[PDB]
Amino acid sequence: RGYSFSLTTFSPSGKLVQIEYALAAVAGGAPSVGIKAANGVVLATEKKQKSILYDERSVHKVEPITKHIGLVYSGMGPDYRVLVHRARKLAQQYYLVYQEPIPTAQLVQRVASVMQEYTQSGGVRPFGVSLLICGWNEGRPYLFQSDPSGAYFAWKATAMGKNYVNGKTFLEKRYNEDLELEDAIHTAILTLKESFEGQMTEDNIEVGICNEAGFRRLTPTEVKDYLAA
Amino acid sequence: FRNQYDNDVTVWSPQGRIHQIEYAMEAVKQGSATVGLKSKTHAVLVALKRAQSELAAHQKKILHVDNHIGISIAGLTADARLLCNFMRQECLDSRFVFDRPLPVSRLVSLIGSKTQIPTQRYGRRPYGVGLLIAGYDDMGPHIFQTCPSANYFDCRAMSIGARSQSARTYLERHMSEFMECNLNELVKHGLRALRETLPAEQDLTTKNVSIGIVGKDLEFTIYDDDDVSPFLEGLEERP
Amino acid sequence: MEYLIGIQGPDYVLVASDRVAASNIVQMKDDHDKMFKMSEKILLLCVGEAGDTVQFAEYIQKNVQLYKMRNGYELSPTAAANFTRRNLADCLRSRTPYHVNLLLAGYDEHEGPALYYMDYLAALAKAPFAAHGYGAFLTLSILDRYYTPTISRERAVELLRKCLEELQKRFILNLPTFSVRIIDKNGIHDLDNISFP
Amino acid sequence: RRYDSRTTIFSPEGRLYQVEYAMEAIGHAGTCLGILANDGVLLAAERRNIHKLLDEVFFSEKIYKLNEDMACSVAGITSDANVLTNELRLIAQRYLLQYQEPIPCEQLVTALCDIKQAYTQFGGKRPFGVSLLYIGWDKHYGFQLYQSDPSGNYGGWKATCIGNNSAAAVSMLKQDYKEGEMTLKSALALAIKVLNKTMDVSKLSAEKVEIATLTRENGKTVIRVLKQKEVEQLIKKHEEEEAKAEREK
Amino acid sequence: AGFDRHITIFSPEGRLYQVEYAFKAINQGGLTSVAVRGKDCAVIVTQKKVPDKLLDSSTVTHLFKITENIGCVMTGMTADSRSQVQRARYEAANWKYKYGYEIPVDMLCKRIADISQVYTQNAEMRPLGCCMILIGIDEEQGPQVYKCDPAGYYCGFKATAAGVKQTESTSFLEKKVKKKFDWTFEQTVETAITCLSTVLSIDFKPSEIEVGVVTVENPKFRILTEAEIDAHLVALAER
Amino acid sequence: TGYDLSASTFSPDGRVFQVEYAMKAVENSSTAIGIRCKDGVVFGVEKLVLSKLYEEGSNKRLFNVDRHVGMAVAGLLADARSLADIAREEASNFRSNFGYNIPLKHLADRVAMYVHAYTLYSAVRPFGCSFMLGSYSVNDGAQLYMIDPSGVSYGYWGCAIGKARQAAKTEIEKLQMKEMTCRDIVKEVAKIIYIVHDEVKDKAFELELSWVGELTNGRHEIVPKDIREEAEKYAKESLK
Amino acid sequence: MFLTRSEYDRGVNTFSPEGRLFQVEYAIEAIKLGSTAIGIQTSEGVCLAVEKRITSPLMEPSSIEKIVEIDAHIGCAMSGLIADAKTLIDKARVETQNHWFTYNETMTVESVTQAVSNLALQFGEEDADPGAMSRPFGVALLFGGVDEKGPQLFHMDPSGTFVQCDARAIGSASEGAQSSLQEVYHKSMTLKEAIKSSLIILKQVMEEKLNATNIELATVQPGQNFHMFTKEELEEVIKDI
Amino acid sequence: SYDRAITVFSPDGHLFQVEYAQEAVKKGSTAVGVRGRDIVVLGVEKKSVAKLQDERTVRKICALDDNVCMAFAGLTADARIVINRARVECQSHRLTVEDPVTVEYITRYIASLKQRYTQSNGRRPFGISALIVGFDFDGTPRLYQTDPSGTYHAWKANAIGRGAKSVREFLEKNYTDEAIETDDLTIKLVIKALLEVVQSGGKNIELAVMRRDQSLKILNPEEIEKYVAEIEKEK
Repeated sequence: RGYSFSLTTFSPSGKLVQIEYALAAVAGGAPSVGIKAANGVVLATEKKQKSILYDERSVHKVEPITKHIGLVYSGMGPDYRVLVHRARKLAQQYYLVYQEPIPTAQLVQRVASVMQEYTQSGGVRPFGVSLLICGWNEGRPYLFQSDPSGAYFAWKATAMGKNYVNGKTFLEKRYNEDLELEDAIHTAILTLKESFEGQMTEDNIEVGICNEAGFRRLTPTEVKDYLAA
Repeated sequence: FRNQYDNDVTVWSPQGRIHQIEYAMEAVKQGSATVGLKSKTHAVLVALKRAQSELAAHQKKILHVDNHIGISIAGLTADARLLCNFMRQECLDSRFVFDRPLPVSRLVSLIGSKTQIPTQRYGRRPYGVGLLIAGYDDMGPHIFQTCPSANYFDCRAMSIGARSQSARTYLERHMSEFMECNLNELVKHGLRALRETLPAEQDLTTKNVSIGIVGKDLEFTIYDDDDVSPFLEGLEERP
Repeated sequence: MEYLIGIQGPDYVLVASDRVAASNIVQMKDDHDKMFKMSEKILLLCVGEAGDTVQFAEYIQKNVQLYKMRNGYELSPTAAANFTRRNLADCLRSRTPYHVNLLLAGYDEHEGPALYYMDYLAALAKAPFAAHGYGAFLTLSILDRYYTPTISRERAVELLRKCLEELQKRFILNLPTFSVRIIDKNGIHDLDNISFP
Repeated sequence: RRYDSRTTIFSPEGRLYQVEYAMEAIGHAGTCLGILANDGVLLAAERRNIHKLLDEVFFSEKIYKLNEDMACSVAGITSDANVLTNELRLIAQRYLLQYQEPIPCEQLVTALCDIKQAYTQFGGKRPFGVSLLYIGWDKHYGFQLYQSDPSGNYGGWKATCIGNNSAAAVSMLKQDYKEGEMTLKSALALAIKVLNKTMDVSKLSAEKVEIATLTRENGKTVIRVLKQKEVEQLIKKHEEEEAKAEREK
Repeated sequence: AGFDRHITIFSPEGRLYQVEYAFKAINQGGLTSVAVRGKDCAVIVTQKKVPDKLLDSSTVTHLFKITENIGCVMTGMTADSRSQVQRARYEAANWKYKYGYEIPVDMLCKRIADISQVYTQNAEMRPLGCCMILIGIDEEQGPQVYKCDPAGYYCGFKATAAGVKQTESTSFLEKKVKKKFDWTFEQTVETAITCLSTVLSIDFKPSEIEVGVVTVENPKFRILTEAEIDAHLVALAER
Repeated sequence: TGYDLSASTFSPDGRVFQVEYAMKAVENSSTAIGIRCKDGVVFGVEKLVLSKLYEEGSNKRLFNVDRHVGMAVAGLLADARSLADIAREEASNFRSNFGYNIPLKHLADRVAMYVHAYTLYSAVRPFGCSFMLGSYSVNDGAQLYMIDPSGVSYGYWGCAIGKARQAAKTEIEKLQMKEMTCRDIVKEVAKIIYIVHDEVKDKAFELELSWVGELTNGRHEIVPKDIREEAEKYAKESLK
Repeated sequence: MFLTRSEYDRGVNTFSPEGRLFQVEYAIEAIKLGSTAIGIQTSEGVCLAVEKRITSPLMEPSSIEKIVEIDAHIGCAMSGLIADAKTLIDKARVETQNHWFTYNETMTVESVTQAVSNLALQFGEEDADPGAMSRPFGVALLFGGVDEKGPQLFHMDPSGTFVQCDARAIGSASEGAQSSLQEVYHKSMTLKEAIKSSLIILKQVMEEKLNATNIELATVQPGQNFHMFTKEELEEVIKDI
Repeated sequence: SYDRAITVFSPDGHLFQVEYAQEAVKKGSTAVGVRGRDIVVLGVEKKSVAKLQDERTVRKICALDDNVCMAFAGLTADARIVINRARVECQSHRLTVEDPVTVEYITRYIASLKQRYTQSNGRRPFGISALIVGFDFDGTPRLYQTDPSGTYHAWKANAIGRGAKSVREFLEKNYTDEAIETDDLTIKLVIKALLEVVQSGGKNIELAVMRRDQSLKILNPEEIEKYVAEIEKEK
């Protein structure tokens, strides 16, 4: 009824419906999986393209906010770019003020605060993208998810996007805390494999790894090797 | 239904008509009639004032913008008071800046621009006062009418207000005579034309008629209750 | 040109000020009071450029009073000092610097007697005894010579009287009468004006 | 018809429904409990999140340290909470800069509550949907526990629970709490007992609860989140104590 | 429903219907545009339909030059298209002023696309209903083709189409890229014309098509003259 | 269906109806025609005389937007006068900053962009006026440009706006205007204006003619009454 | 046959088919909710009278203030929402004072009404200023004063229109009081007759029996400044009735 | 129809949202004020202890300044904002005119704040009605009441809040010059009146007296017990 349309209106039952509707957008998004291994965090997502015509090198689902922090998204694509840019900017502001790379937890709190701001005003629409943010700070791997609501949770492993619920179950069954990243990247490709609905190919999937060295996107050749397994 | 398309000035109707502007135009009809006519040397405004009660004084229908320009209001008085102030300030501004009486035509263009902005933007209602503006400038006597819609027209003569068609009819038939008329004749012709608007029982009285005259040698003057007596006495009886 | 002196003690703070307000050379008032009571147990004594003194003092007095009404507990003497300093400091950078020199004296049940000194530039220092004014130069030494951290109230008024008599003997300006008040756990208590006829 | 939208329309009968609707949200949230004891004040919360793949990176999910002398627990929309906690931390730091003394506990609560009232009065913003318990020691009133509501109305409670099954907890607390006799040790026990009844899980996981205690030691307040081993001992002690009463029965 | 009617509201299934409605507008124009990228050249071809003989053919164009070396074809509402072209031209110059080098095509699409997201997230404005395809040569990466849609998506494509027959056009192009032979300038132009012609079944004459090309040898965007278009068209028929 | 209430909205089929509704407004107004010949551009408006009371040579629908450019408007007159003001301001600015008379193609574009802005936002309604601008400069040539309420701007060799636009275009089409000279076109414009006017529906019309070209030395000016009178005679005779 | 759709009434800035701007009209109706106030202007002076409508004996009668002094020369009797009157009485008080400061003279009653009227007209969202009430004001004020032209009574309405009235009644019983006023008013009446006549009309319109407490009466004769009859004076006049 | 916006006026010229805010005041706890010759007494009912709730935090009666005290009935949070704003003004007047605020000045200020909220949509009327008691420079006792609308009136005695109608009737009959003759008698009258509406006895009434120059004193629960006892005994 009336509660559904407004974003500043709590429904009888105290649910802000437009945010719930916004989360539904993320669910419709392409599957994305994040596993936090002891030595690293692997972020991977499906980049399935409608046609061979699309040039894959042009746009990347997995992006680097800073040398040690990288993010993947499930949801509305235009929105991801806005958040990524604000994130890249928020980090540079930390560097200028404190001259130290931003701790990952700090960026996720800051990006989330931006998301909450969009939620408050009637004029704007909540962002429809959820971000998985992975980083290596203080010799420790970190993985975090920020939902359109503005809430950040820390996940040892999680999957967002289509078939998220099934993905999480597969991961809970296959997750070992002591896993090394080389094993973990394999676990992730398997998790995506569950819902791919097509032959996975190097182009169809995009994967990124965070370690002491810092966030990097595995190039297509490297993934082909991992897929060969 | 078509209840929709009438709520705001910002909604165009399926057939190209902005209804609120039209509804605003209807406001002028609600007001008491006023007649304006021009002669080669003079411009005259005559008005039929209305009174809330016998004890109450008749309202002011003719207001002086400047020595060379004066207006008669038909419609919501509030909109008129606001527009008149804008006009007065625009005239005062010209004298301070250029030391010239503002050309009457230029003022009407400015009233039109101010009036149009409410029509296209959500927010302020369209002004619902209809104004007859009369002035003598170097070009000559001028009579202009302004609709609640910002459109403005230059007229040999015009009557705006309730039952104003009757006045326009008289004015059209006797129009040719007006150009060469003397001032007394011109006001007399006008008083007769507004008489047509009046209900048959009602008659022009010193109390309900206001005459404003501006001319090459006459600064706009509003002859009022006892000073309309010279112009009214010469008039005859109802046809 | 105006003298403020305060002597802290074991259980009391004694504060005194000249009662003269003057124009170029005419001493318009002989009974100006430069002590403003911020709270039952806090007194701010202010000397400085004319106008700025009354204006800053009143603002601080009212703000301190608002705290009392709003929270029900009076501000601690130390807190008030920090508050006045913040305000004066903020203004120093601004185009409207209040040129005021202040001494704040208060008794807090928990922290005992306290005397704070702030200069126009807004430095705050807690001090055992302090004075502001050209007179201070002449009298600070007398206090330094005869002050014991354990001074008794009777001894303190005596020390203050000695300090003031020097101003009569050597200071060029004529400050004839002084107002003296003591803050103790009981609260601000007025003491007789020490007047050198 | 509908006098319940916009937060600025009083209903015939004078009720602001949007605030009431907001209060409903706190009910869905995980239970948080605070008990005031002569020695210290404690906040214990139920970490509703129990998904196996979640990491305890933070000091606490629901207990936040507003200032050296005070702490808060939040129940309600998490995003709204993050905004309020940031504000509370700034409000406190501003008092310290201005008066160079720690913010009195009631004042921090009164100020946040004022931000919460404003959101209700002005038209565009939704009323904040969070209810939070503040625990702190102030020189003026010693140890104090305060509960806040989306309305902006705050109260001082010796013990209270906000969130799911709050009513059951208050009833249990009403009989169990002994005024003037509580000690942190006894209170931590009361907390485990009430939490056990309110939470659906038969056994408190000891990973499903977070308990934080504020005590003044050596003249400086210490807010410590009890580590899991400490809580596990408390759960075992309760399990045994209740079992012994059942064994007697 | 009512889930549609405001861009900001999200559908119960999170679909932001208004943005989708805008993509429909591009088709309402009834024109299709095809862009193909060769080894050394990038070409944009669009159908030019002149509704009336009176209209000057020179004025009607969907091909605009964002900067000397970047060219764009905008399909959709004509007015919205011109608006985006200006923003692009402003953005292109602002990059040269601030950063000192010509904007890379990808960055122009990114900036233009990002502007579109703001419209998609803010309540008052409507997503502009136009799609812009930019062709440019980047020294590092050779020829580039990028399309920005009303949503804010900015993907770059080896070949792409926009308009009524986009799906059919994409299929034809897809078959031709899959049997990759690489494309010389002539082939890149020929492939484009054959694709537009086959999907529309038009059998085009030089006047009906506007073709724009960027080449590594001559990087500047040039709109081919009717004679040049005819030469390629004649060759296609001959073979 | 709530799709047509605002211009921000887009109909499910992709059409912004409020703009289309605004375009219907111009059809309510009387026809106005502009023809571009080699020497210059001639514009004509059939100005209906609603009442004898209204002064002749007033209620003009042809405005001079700058010394070298003239505007003929059809549609809600109030908006048109306001659009004319926007155009005049733009022309002044181009002279003030760039130091020369505005190229007409640019002027059309700048005014069009202003008109288009109204199309996007929900606070303001689309403008209800369709206007034609024409100028002759020796360097530029003779240019006629027409702007719809949508903000689409295109250059027309010959153009018509108003209630009888379709009928007028057919007549304008048989003119071979490019070869024709400015003086001859004034007679032709009148013939078309007379042909389109419907005597039964519209009681009477006064033809207002304006022209810019080599003859006017590139200044848009009202056609001298002698020339207008000769043309009105040519038209009535042709109407037969 | 009933067509009661309305649908143009809600929301100022909306003109009804027939151009009636109903919200303003409804505001004029509000003054009928208010207590009746009657003003008679006579050569001797202008007299203003109002019915207090005291709800409970505990409420102090003095506080109800339906007749107030804008300045010594001009006074106002207000009927309608008390609160919006307070704003309008304040604009008037400042404007009379501003005129003394700028021109060292006393504003005529008409100018003061024009001044308050200008504020009332602003309800239309005429100005861009945030601090202007969107709703038309719900008060009608009768302003009476001795000026250069002698005793004058002007009546102002929520629309903002103002007119001189020899006698006017604003309020619940204005219709009917006005009718009676029309019969009783003669230009020549002295203020003493008017005070008696106005109080006679009020006694008839008021539900409660007239008592000094229930009525407020004021006069501004040319020599004197605004004067409010005290209970003793009121008792003498009411006794005469 | 005409009840959804503060700005809209109903056919019949009633602004409904302001009236509805006045309904909110009725839901609030009762408060009674009696203007005695030398003492003004303000008394408010306390809803309940709740056992585990500290009572210091909940205070209906507050001192705006040394000479002015206010009691409120209505949404509690709004009262805290109005009370705070009044306190800033009291101190600000002292800064601007160097003189203590008269009871009426504070009443007018509080009223204007409320009217300001009623005047524009986008703000909700404060749902509080307040009794402001004070002693003026002349020393006359003054009691004023304010309502969400912004109307201020002076009442010799008044009750706001739930049951106000019943107490006000009791006060009308009970109030007399004789009752206000003794300061104790004045305190007794308010206690007796609140007793009429309070479900419980003295345990649920909080009462405070302001003397001619003394500061507001909230009577200790024991002092209240003594008064209720004298009243009960006399019954």
